[PDB]
Amino acid sequence: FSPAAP
Amino acid sequence: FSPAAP
Amino acid sequence: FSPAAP
Amino acid sequence: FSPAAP
Amino acid sequence: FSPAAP
Amino acid sequence: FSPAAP
Amino acid sequence: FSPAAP
Amino acid sequence: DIYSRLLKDRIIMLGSAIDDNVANSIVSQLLFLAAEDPEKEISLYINSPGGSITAGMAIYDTMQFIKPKVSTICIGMAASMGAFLLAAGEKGKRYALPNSEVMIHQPLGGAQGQATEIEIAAKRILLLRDKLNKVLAERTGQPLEVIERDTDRDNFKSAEEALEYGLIDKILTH
Amino acid sequence: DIYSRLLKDRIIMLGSAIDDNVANSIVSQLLFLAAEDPEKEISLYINSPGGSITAGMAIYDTMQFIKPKVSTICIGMAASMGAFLLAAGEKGKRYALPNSEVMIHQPLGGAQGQATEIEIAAKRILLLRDKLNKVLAERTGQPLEVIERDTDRDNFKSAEEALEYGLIDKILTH
Amino acid sequence: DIYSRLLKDRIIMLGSAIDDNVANSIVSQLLFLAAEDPEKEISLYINSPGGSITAGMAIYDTMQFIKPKVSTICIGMAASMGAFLLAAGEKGKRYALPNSEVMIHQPLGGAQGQATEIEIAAKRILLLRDKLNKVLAERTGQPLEVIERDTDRDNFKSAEEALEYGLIDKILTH
Amino acid sequence: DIYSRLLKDRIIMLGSAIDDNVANSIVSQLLFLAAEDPEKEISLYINSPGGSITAGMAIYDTMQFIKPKVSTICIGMAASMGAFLLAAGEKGKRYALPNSEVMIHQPLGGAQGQATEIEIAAKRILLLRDKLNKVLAERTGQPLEVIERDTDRDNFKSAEEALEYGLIDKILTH
Amino acid sequence: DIYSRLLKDRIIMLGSAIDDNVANSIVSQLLFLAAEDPEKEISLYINSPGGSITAGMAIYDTMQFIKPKVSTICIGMAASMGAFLLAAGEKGKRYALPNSEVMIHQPLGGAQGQATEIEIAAKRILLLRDKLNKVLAERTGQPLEVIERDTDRDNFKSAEEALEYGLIDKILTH
Amino acid sequence: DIYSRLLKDRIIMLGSAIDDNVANSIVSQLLFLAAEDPEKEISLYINSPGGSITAGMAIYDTMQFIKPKVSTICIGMAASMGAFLLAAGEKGKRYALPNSEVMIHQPLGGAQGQATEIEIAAKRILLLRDKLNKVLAERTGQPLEVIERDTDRDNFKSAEEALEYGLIDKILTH
Amino acid sequence: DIYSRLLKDRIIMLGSAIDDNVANSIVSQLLFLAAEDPEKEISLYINSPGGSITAGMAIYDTMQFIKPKVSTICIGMAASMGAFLLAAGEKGKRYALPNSEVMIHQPLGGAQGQATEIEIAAKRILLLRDKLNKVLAERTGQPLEVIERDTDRDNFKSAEEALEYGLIDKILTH
Repeated sequence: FSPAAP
Repeated sequence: FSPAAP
Repeated sequence: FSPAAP
Repeated sequence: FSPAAP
Repeated sequence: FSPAAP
Repeated sequence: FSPAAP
Repeated sequence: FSPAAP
Repeated sequence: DIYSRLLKDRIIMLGSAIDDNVANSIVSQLLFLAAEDPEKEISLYINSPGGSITAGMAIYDTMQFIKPKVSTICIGMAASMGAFLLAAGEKGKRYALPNSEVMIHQPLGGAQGQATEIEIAAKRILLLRDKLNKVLAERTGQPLEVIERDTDRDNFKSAEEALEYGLIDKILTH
Repeated sequence: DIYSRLLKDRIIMLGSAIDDNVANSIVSQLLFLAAEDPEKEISLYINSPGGSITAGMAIYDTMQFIKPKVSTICIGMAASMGAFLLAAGEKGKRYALPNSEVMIHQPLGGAQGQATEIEIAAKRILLLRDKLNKVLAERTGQPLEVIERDTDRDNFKSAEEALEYGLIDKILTH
Repeated sequence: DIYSRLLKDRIIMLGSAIDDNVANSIVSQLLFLAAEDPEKEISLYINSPGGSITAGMAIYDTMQFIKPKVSTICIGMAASMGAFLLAAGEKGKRYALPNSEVMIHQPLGGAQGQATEIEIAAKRILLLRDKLNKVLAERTGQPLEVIERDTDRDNFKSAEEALEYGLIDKILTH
Repeated sequence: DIYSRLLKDRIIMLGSAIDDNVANSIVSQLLFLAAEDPEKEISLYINSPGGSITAGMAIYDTMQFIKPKVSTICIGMAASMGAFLLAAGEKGKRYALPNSEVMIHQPLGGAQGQATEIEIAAKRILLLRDKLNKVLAERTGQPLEVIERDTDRDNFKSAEEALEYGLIDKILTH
Repeated sequence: DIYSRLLKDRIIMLGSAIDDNVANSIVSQLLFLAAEDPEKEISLYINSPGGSITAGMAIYDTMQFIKPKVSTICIGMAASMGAFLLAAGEKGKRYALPNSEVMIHQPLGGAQGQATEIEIAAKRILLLRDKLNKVLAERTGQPLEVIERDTDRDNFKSAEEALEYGLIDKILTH
Repeated sequence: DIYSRLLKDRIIMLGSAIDDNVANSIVSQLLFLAAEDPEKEISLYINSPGGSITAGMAIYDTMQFIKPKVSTICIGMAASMGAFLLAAGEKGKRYALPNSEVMIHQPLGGAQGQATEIEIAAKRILLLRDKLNKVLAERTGQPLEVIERDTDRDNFKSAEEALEYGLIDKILTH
Repeated sequence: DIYSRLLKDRIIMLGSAIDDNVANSIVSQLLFLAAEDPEKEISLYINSPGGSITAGMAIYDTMQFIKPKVSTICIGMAASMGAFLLAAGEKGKRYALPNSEVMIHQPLGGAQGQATEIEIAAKRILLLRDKLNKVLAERTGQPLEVIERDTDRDNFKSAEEALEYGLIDKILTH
């Protein structure tokens, strides 16, 4: 789950 | 299952 | 089971 | 089991 | 868990 | 278990 | 557990 | 496995009661083989007492969707939805071994609760019965009225009778 | 595995009741495929009786979060949260096989203890219901109060009715 | 695996009660071996208490369909459908070890419900019995009514009596 | 493995109830990733209904011990110690999906035996609640008396309420 | 595996209650080893409380059938059918450890139902007892009347007693 | 797996109730690591509710027998024999996480039968307590009378309390 | 595996209740190591509550038969037959850790049925008790009269007491 976790 | 999912 | 399924 | 099955 | 175990 | 079985 | 078992 | 070897030859094994696990497995295999070669026919060997109507329809719908014609072979027993899938095989490509058995009847189910709830379960199972019987009449060439009367109670048939009824096309022998 | 083979074609299989384990697995596949190629569409095959609301929402939120458009296909049966996820597929890319079934109803739960505790549980499930219904409303075009009325009791729909309702966009006929 | 080692020598092991799974496995091994070489004989070793009639018939029918001749050997005990398959081996190639046992009896089953339903179950098990008995008759040289009389109750036979009855052709000394 | 591939990207999945086995697994993963790179950030995905307080604290302490900052993401549900861990993520790096749910409350437990034994268990669980509430107060910025009143009974919050409350820093969307 | 290595040295381990599965496994190993080298002797180590008579006879008949001479070694305890197989080892090659036990008794069984059915089961078990006793007499050298009275009840013998009775030929010491 | 990694770094995980199985596993690991490198210290991580006294003592005696110094780390909870082992770590190398707990109490057991049999059991467990209490006194620096009185009932201590008691030497902060 | 690594060092682990499976496994390892090198000593680590007398004697007889001298080490507990085996270790090579426990008592059994059947069982267990006591007296140097007396009821001994009694030869301290 990126941006931002990764 | 294509056409169209793939 | 051939002839004919295959 | 041969002679004769094999 | 180092420093210091290892 | 030898001598003698093997 | 050596000396002496091994 | 021994089945992985059969899959290579485009043979799908339906040898157990039909539930969602089995249905999904069969659906995947069907898509896989159709993908590997949408031309070569696929063989579905059936030895099953049947099972879930929806799980069964999932297999049925997939067989209809794929380009490859799907032959069906009844080995041992094809009952309920298993018999439905057998009769759904490519017309002319439906087989059964000599001492195979085929059984057709009506859907089974349950309903517990308020009158309104029972009614909901009843309306659904009746719609399913009609849906399945309609297809069975098309596949066997039997008039709907006959399918309805003949599936009232468990109706067991030998390979011979299944052929006469229009559930299969040929009986394997040698 | 055959499923791992489907994953390579960006097909995720939801073929069982939904619990945290199934949810965590599907969420993982969605993130994986999104990383493999954030452009390529993803196909979510659904044949489940539904399950946990929170587990279902975890899947829903992940589908929405990722870049790839997620197509949904109803195979056999998409009930409760399974139907919710079917209706959550990319607009225009929500499908159903000809004899598939779609069923929507209200959340189920339980409460035991003091009036206060029962109230807390009651408030939560009614809140979960509104949350789900608002999404279904948005997804189908039906206003919230209609979704509410129609899900009061188990509501089973054919592929045709599901299309007419706005749950799916097209039926994979022939 | 030892069984895989024996399968290489075209030896199939039927060493358990017979159900659909066992049946589908044996059917597969037969089709497999028959593919590897339709000329070389196949040996079916039997130590089984029997089991499902339809599962057994699936095995019988496959044995009959394939070109390779199937020899059978009774090891320990061949009872009921296990005894049926022993008697189904190629004429002249049905064997039994010196202290093996062979037991034949009638089909077993049940039924609960309305008179009409009990009747359907009754007619079916009596038909299966006739079907199995006619095959045993042909295989042993005994007339149908003798097979029927002799299977009324559990009928245990030594290797010598099995030979005399026509269930096997030879007893393997050493 | 899918999770092994996620761990490669420094993602740890807490997708079940927390017991000693789960805690020991997550603790190890946190130490492993911290070893691989003490600078690289770590992500803890949470879809759990909570569980053992000591097991949860073991994860908490590990998160505080390692150099890498640990962000947290609530997927589906983060309840009880799951919520505690969510709120324990690096300040500014605590996330929640749009429809995620967070729930906080007081510790649950039991006490059986003589008056004095029950007193031992009571004093212990009351100390744990104090210890847990003080941390929550620090993590959310809420005064302790608010945390005490708010955790008296099951307190379920939406992603929006959790953000407002100070349990998370941001809600992910697309 | 620790047993695969033993098999490599032509040692078969019968160390559990005898049932069809165990019997089939032992029979397979005997055939395998006899195939590998029909001249090299085989050793059957026995620590079994016994079991099925038909399964045990399956093992007995295979031991007599193959060309290799099968020596037997009693380890711990050889009771009932296990003692039967111990006594069936090649004369002069039946061994026992100093403190191992050998026990012989009569066949155990059951029968429930109509008088006629109880009669059939009775006649069978009595026949099995006669068959097993006749072999024990032949193998030990004892008269049949002696074997008959001595197996009336559980008859436990020491290695020395077993030797003096004729069940074994030698006791392993150093 | 994850623990194999830990073992390579000379970290042994005691993360479950202690039974002979677990005990034998940890003893093996200590002996292995000691053989691998008798100079490098070993780390025993502990998150256990304790267990069998004799199994705990096997671990304990091995820690002391081997050349490598064994550090102990309390994670989550170290109760009963788990606390005993924690306290047996090399002096100055006994650690605990900030929020972990340590609980000490007396041996638990049972006894049924004749007075003299109950007496045998009573004497053994009382001797066990004295033995464990004497080691705890020696390990903590506390007088024996203090240990005896403090272990009368379940005695829960925080990491800080355990340190000030002499059960550990340092708290792992960050 | 970790135990496999120890086997290479000629160490055998008897860490559970002694049953036929465990006995056959231990017997296997003994014969294996003896083959590897009939001169190099073997180590048997014991942490067991005991079990089957026959299973234990099989282990015992194998220890006596092989050329490699087998040393024994009590870790945690060596009760009943486990203690028997400990004492059966090569004179001068029987050990025990500082806090290990050793227990000796008399055989445990059961007897059901007719007076005559209870007599059979009783006679057998009494013979066993005498057989075991006789060996225990020889291994320890204790007169038979003392062993019989000292084993009447559960007799728990410390390592020091085991030493003075003659059950072991040395205590592994440092």
